[PDB]
Amino acid sequence: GTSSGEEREVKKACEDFEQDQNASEEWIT
Amino acid sequence: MVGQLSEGAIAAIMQKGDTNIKPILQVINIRPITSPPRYRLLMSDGLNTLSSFMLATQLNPLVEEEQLSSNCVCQIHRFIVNTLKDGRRVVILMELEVLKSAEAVGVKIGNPVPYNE
Repeated sequence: GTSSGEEREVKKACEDFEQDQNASEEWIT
Repeated sequence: MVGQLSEGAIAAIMQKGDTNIKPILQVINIRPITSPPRYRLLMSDGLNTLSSFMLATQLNPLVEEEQLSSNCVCQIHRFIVNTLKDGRRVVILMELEVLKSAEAVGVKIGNPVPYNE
């Protein structure tokens, strides 16, 4: 729960989101 | 009833980016992404839906124990906004409390429409 640990997780969650292209139509952004 | 949800919270996050709100939202759908599974959520505030919610890994037990599941109603207690190069905003949910289970709610509340970025 450190500040830097949270920053790394936020970055990872964002990369996870950006690369999530093979989802069905309701997930298109 | 849409009166149960924080109507306009999604628009406020998308336009103002402020994190000082504790909105009440309904989970519409959850999908895993694969390393631990990372969960992506489609949520409703009764007016709009938005699919760029990401669950912090600390909250994964809520999903794996099925406390956080489609149609449940939850209140967000801490979230982080991250704005991407292209203008989309990702909402990373850090802390939340499930207020009403999926079994108790039973159904999608209202007819929310996708937020048009």
